[PDB]
Amino acid sequence: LVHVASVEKGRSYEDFQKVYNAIALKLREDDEYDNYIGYGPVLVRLAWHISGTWDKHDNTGGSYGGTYRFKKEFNDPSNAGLQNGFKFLEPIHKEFPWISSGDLFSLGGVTAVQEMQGPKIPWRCGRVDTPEDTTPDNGRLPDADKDAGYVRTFFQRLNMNDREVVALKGAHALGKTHLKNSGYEGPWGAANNVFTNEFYLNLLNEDWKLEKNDANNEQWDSKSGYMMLPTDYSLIQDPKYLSIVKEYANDQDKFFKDFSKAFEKLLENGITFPKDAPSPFIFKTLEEQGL
Ligand code: HEM
Repeated sequence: LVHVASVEKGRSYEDFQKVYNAIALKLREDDEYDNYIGYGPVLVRLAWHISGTWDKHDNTGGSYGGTYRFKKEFNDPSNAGLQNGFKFLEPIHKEFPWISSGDLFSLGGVTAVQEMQGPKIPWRCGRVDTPEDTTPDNGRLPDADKDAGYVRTFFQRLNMNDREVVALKGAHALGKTHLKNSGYEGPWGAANNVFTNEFYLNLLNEDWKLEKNDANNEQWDSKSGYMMLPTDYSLIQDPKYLSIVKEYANDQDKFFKDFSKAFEKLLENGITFPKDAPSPFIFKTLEEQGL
């Protein structure tokens, strides 16, 4: 498979900035979701899950085709709870019907991070909706009950190396696990709708205790009311992941620079960009626009 990026006909930066502004104004307005965390965390999880089905060996899956819109991918057990982010973005797609699905799903992720005080993520347009038979089969997204060797091997399929994996995992400072969605319960930290290096500080500074939860799954719990998944706790069990966790705990700007590079790569995997194509767009926040 080759997937060539094709700009939506006649659209330039200013058009996409209007779709960004619409997603950001609605994030601001629907602040009450999930006990006032808001929709920013489930929108960066949606952008990672439509991207995380990619396989580097045959170029199948990934954000290009916007195939989450189809029943098979939408109803994947690993995607439980993402229907809330889909329902958020659906009025925005009625307002701007020209944008492709993959481009809307991935721009929701970008808008969420930037509006939650995260780094600027460069974004490229050009995903094209592909037919229902290109929808990847279920089971390509990662398990949480596993160790650091699983994590490394999994992320190799998306060709992410160690630095990219630890930077990307730092998005778990956002939101929380929900027992009904995944069999796990609790937040990773206290400021869970502001993007910071808090995941790494909690992982190095809390007194974590291994316990089973109400779904019979193991998780690491701390006195503070926070939790860590087995795959998260893995990052301090592996010697190579642990030196990077410490680096991000001591330097949030290095974490923001690397998270930015890796999250753009993850959203662009599987897509060929012609050099006639526009450069990646940097969108202004509502705040930079006085809106
Ligand atoms: C081995 C890797 C990963 C595993 C096993 C994993 C697993 C999980 C699980 C079990 C949840 C909770 C789902 C729920 O109950 O609602 C979750 C939530 C979340 N994940 Fe991950 N994750 C991984 C990687 C990532 C990456 C790479 C990103 C983003 C760049 C990410 C972003 C999020 C966010 C922001 C949430 C919170 C969603 C919400 O609050 O509703 N995750 N993850």
